Amino acid sequence: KETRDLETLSVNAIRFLAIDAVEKARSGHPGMPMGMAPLAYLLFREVMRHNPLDPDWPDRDRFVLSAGHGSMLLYAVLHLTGYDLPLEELKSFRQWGSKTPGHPERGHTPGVEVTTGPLGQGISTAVGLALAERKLAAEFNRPGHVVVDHYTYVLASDGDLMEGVSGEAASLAGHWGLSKLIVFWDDNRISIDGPTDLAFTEDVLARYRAYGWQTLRVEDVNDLEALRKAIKLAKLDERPTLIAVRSHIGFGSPKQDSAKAHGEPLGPEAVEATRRNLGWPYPPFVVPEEVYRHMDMREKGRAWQEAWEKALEAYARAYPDLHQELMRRLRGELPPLPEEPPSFDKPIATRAASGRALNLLAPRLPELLGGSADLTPSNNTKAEGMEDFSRANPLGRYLHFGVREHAMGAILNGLNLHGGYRAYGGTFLVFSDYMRPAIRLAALMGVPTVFVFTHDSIALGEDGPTHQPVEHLMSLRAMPNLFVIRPADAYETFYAWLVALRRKEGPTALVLTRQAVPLLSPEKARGLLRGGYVLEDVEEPQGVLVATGSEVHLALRAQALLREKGVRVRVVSLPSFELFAAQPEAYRKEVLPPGLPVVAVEAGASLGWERYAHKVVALDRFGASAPYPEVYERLGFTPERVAEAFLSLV
Amino acid sequence: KETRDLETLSVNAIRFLAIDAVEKARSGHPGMPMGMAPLAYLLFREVMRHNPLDPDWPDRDRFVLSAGHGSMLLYAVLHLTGYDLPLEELKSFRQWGSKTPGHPERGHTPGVEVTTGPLGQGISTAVGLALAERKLAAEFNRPGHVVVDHYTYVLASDGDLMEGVSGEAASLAGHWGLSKLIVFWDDNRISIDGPTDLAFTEDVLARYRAYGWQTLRVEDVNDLEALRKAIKLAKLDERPTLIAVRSHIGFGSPKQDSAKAHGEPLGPEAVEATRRNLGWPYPPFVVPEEVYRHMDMREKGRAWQEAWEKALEAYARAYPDLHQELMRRLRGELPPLPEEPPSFDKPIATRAASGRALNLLAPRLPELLGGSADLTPSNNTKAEGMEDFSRANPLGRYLHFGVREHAMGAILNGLNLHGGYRAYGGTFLVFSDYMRPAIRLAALMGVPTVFVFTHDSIALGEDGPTHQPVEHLMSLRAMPNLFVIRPADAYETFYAWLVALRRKEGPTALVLTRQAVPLLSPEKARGLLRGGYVLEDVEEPQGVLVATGSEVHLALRAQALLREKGVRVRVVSLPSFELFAAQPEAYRKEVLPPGLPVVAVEAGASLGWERYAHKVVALDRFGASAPYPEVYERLGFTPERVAEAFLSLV
Ligand SMILES: Cc1ncc(C[n+]2csc(CCOP(=O)(O)OP(=O)(O)O)c2C)c(N)n1
Ligand SMILES: Cc1ncc(C[n+]2csc(CCOP(=O)(O)OP(=O)(O)O)c2C)c(N)n1
Ligand SMILES: O=C[C@H](O)[C@H](O)COP(=O)(O)O
Ligand SMILES: O=C[C@H](O)[C@H](O)COP(=O)(O)O
Ligand SMILES: [Ca+2]
Ligand SMILES: [Ca+2]
Repeated sequence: KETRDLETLSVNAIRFLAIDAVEKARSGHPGMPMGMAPLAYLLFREVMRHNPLDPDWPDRDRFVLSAGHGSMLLYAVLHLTGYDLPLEELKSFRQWGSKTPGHPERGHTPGVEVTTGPLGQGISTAVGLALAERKLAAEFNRPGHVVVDHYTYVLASDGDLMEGVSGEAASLAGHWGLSKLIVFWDDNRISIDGPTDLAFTEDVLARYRAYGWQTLRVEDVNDLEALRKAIKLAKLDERPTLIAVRSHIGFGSPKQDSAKAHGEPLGPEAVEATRRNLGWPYPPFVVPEEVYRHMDMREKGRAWQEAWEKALEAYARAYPDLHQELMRRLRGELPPLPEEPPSFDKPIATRAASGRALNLLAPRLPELLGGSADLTPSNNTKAEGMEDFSRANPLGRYLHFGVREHAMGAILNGLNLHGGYRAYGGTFLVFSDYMRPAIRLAALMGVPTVFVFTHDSIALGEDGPTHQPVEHLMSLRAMPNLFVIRPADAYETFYAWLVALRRKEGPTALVLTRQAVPLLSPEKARGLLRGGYVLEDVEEPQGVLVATGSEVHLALRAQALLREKGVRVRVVSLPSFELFAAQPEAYRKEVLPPGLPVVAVEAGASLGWERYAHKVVALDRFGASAPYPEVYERLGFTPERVAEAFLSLV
Repeated sequence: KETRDLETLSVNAIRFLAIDAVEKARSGHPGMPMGMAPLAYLLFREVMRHNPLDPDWPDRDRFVLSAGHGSMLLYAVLHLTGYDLPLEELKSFRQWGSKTPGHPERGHTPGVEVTTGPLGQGISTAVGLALAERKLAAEFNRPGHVVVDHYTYVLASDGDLMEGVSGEAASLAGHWGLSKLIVFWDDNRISIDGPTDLAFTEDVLARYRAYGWQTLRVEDVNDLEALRKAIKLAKLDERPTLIAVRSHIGFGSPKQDSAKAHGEPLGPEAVEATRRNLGWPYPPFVVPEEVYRHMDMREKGRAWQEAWEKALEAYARAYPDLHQELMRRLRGELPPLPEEPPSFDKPIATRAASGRALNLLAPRLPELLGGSADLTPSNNTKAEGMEDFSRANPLGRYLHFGVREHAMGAILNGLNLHGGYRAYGGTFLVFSDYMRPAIRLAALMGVPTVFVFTHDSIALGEDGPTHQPVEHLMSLRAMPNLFVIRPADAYETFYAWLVALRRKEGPTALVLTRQAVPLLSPEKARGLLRGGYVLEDVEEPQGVLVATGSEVHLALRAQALLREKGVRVRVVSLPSFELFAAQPEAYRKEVLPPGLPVVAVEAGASLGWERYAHKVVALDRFGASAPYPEVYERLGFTPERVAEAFLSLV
């Protein structure tokens, strides 16, 4: 009972830090932290190997709070176990510049593994964390040298399990046999609209059995013994595990078992009452020294990390090439990259050119993982050399995501968050729409996921409007911290991949054609590193045709038609708005000199082009089911129309 | 043995019309139509009640080809049953201007119910088709008077069942008990990447049994007797049913059971071999007259619809007032609406004002269905007077979608496609990312779904950057056939609802604040009907501040601040770019006079604003976890910054 009272005292410390931080914020989510405090205690005190002195210890267990809104459950337990998150920060919950924002932000807060809040993201991203551990183990572990051994734990809510992304990621996690992925579902029967049976009465655990997961239940979150056994059962199981954990939202309070406990402060009366009923004499933010001493993990984590650093030293003597590769990949250091593009002798789609860049890049990047959402032949994403990942071939660097763009987004982000890997995945640009939240989350975390988007335009032909992008380019360019690179040709494509791989600040979208487009010169194309450049200049420019991707070739043809009539325009290739806007003002004015009229050409939405052009040849309607180039021409992409657009400015 | 031969011969007409249409186009998807010919035969010939002569018959059975790549399956059987789809349109498969586009397009081919091609969308929209049939049947059917009674049939591929959206919608269909939804799954063990066990080994029917669906297998699609059984088992059952129908892709060709049969024409060799292995003598696009007269459905069609018209006259006699409302609703005629907004006395959030407009609007609109993806308390989407739809209360006008924004999108599209309902659903603007493909699909189809989006900016405060939109406005505005209306205040908000309810051509997104903003003059706010308008003019203006939603109030504060320094600017309110652009040039140039410098203010990305302003006060970064107004102010939305930006032009 001194063990039980210290457990109870410690669990309540978690409960009241959350209650009071929400109370003093007058904003946040107290209900779920109150019910799940016992699971937070058990993971951070007993189950997880982690180190509060070094959150980036590569061999730590990873905890993902997919149920983001319960941020204070995570802040309380980080604080209590000795992570560098002072009490003053928990008193600054949801305040400007605090390390305790409303939802967990990876990079903002020590020990936060994934930016959560958008439901389905945490639990889906966690599939990549665990795929990354499995594969890295397969690559590096040897007899008597186990340098990769950690689990991926997740706390998810009713919301997480309703989002279709979580089901897609569960299908793949089970298909892949990720034995070391352990998800806790807070089964507390309450959602924002009230009781879950308003909207959610499926047999959740039967669904997860069908995906090939183990399911377990724990009838009371407060029964630590029942949590301990379930966890041991999950680790013995070769399958990913879903542990349904029954809890009371607002546990211990007069808002217990109510949706009123979910998303607003308890109120002074209800905080007081919770204190009565849980036997908590301590005032706001005060926790006794007993609990600090019991919860301190600074020493157990020094011991754990030190034990791992020492196994690395034995690894480094027994296998020094393997050791230098792991250390290089864990630090995210790229090896030297080719300076010379592949050799192209004829017209080729930028998809096929992208395939050729990957044939050159993959054999020198064992970290580079690739895949597609069931478009491998159409996307050119399986490099020469790569084999399929499966349970039977855990060394395969090529991922068959199936028709699951969103969870592919989430799993790429997780593969890229883990350490050891750089991951890219493919689909048609139109189907970026199915993964938007995973794209935004990568830009928010600053995770450099590479999203490959082929079939960039109406030029794709007969598949027609449901497949032909229009708004997509401008919709992705408006997103903060996403480079959007639309190479004009096979050569630009090679430089686009160098830009993507070297860019670590956030994601890159590479935008590629289905149809064949001519070659530029490799020396001219290199200009892509500046995001925009003068491709074909002239004596005393009367104007500029500015263009992206396939439309640069339209522009060059319009340059000729105009030159024949004594009008002289230069052609600028703007493969990336973002990399161009990062250039010195002096370089941007050399390229697009003020006072010169400019026409933009791009087979997408006009909205945005006025930033650079006076007139745009663009597409502000949906496409059509017809062959290329007919579809392209009849929808107004001819060199005659670009020419006429330029003549209307002079 | 000679009905067995008319079946085989009809089934093969479907097969060969598809094969030859793909082979002549030299583009498209022959495999699935080959495998699934038998089911298309059975549905159009025997099972479905439909009228080739009136595809708009309100009480027809609805068929949704979710696996829209198999378009030649639908085009073949529509032709053979005497829909207005000539042999010449089959010969123009995927050619410019044809009635046979690569993927099925609602409103472009007689008898096509839903624009499909983006996998997940068909099977998901079908839940809205069924919910509409079920609700309208409950609202209008009377003892002796069955005026609503049809089934919603769906054909879905592997791809449809891997997409998270199809899971969300199956969860909701099972929860609602949509007895008359029947889904056939082409369980053909092939996908584009190769065998389905590359990425898809879940027990699909166990998952659907966990959603509370009935599941059935047909071991062979050619066994029409098996198919007849399954479909009768489905209709007897009160659950939605999924019928796994095993088929060989490329049935009868040397490309049978190969991914090579999926998405390319067979070629001559395999076309020629396939006529042999199935013994099909008739040359390309020749069907024997024996098959046209067997399959001709006009007679049976006319009789089914005459029966229903008779039941309607009987209904008009027995229930005059109900009949009048039903006819008005099926035709999508609006009844008269209030022309003056609710009365407002205090600063209020446009989410709350939206709530107050719906309290006013809904009692006059029995066709109006409301809902939220588990944010009913935060979206103000439950009108006073609405009750929860459930299996037990089918007359409820309010839909709890749970955390299923994507499936909500699809289901609102289904509701609004079916006839008799106008359906809207709410979530936070940031979560439009989860439902994008269904927003896009509304815009492609011209289906006037109304998407309610609250928490439109960093102004929402503490919930932080994962909840705060940035890119979303311009990302939506870029999409063709989408009105994006960001009303400035309580009064603008009422006129936005009028615009959205009166817009029939396509979807509308209403964008609302969490935080309260002041009231404008009721009579001024009427300007919203023109997209943009002068809110506060001045004498001989030296410039314009143009703004949308909340930032209108920021622009008036900056107007006043500029007057204090002897600088006069006019404030324009641009609640909708698309309604402004639709105004005559002369009105546009009245509102924004050429030559006058223009500073724009919007708490979202800059990209696009160059279309109207010379400077923009915008947000081109993610948000922060902090309270309003502080978070709004420190991220640069103050009257001092807007004024500063104007004076940097003057
Ligand atoms: C994708 C997404 N859609 C909507 C929301 C808005 N939202 C915040 S919390 C929540 C539901 C939370 O309910 P549950 O997951 O059961 O939480 P608990 O009862 O465990 O506190 C919703 C709809 C969100 N965070 N993410
Ligand atoms: C959302 C979405 N992602 C990707 C595609 C591209 N695509 C077309 S069909 C298909 C999958 C083909 O497999 P399945 O759906 O089982 O079709 P079948 O082999 O039966 O023809 C893919 C990836 C799509 N149409 N929609
Ligand atoms: O839609 C699915 C098809 O497999 C895909 O569209 C094939 O197209 P491709 O010839 O453009 O690779
Ligand atoms: O948990 C969910 C959100 O924090 C909540 O819905 C926001 O509530 P509000 O309506 O006060 O913005
Ligand atoms: Ca819950
Ligand atoms: Ca298939």
